[PDB]
Amino acid sequence: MIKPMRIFIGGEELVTYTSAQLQRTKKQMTGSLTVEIFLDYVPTKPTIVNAVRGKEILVYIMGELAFTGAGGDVSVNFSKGNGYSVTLTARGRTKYLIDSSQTHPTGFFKNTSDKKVIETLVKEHNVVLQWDAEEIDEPKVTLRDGNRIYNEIFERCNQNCHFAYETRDGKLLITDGTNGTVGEDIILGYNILDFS
Amino acid sequence: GPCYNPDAEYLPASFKGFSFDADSSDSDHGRNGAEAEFVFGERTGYADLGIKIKSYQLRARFQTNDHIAQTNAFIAVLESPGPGLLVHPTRGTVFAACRSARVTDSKVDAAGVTYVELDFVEANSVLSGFG
Repeated sequence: MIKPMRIFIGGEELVTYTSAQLQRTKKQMTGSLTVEIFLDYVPTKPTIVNAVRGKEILVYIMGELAFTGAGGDVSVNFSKGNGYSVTLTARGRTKYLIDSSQTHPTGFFKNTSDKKVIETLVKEHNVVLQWDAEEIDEPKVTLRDGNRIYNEIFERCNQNCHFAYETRDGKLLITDGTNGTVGEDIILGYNILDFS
Repeated sequence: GPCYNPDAEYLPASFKGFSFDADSSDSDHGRNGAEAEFVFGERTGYADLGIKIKSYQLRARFQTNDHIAQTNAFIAVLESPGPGLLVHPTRGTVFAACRSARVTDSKVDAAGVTYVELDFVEANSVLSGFG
């Protein structure tokens, strides 16, 4: 079977998704799922809706996890001729770190390490941290008042080289090197549909 | 009818002063509007938006020992700058502007005749400025 995906908003194995795009990246903290559902409407019978705006999903790609984190939005469209589509979007579980606002009481970490300041800037929204780089010590860590849970981390992992992104399980990976795991030797003339 | 005199009922065609003999006469009248198709609805709307611009199409023939000179003169007239007065054989006098004029002229297949397919558009004057 060519079958790659099987999405679960909670257990409901999507069988109507008319299209899909799943993006993962190291340049950022999250990903971006984008499903397209049909959602018919018969204007006499009863109809049911799903107002998820937050109901959690995953995308098992080719019998293996690819994403983990319809939180993004619901975008029910309309038209006369090809209408009644529903674009669902779903960022990564490491999102509230992106759209929140730090609410730690003190604001002044003293004699701490970047790992610790990152553990307390995350465990306010239950995002287990996959620390796999090192422990750097720093005397003064004052967080700008309510800056953003993601700006502060990015600042604290850029002045000591540490890539900050998200894995397939739903965790925050703060690494310093690679994920190992070598693979296919793409050769020109063998599988590249296109290159640039 | 049985005693229908054609050339006493069709007007001799001419554009911008130059007269010629026409072989066909068409028009493209109309009335343009929108079309509403509300979703999930057994009802439809329509909104009249104006007048569709008129266009005329003719076919002129030249079958004379000097058809080449006549066709050259007619080409020189049709390429004159600005719209001019047209006598449509079945619509009378209008103000049109030539938009295309194909000149078919073969030799080893039909020598002697030259055909011109003409395409005019109702060109009404304006008043420079913002009218």
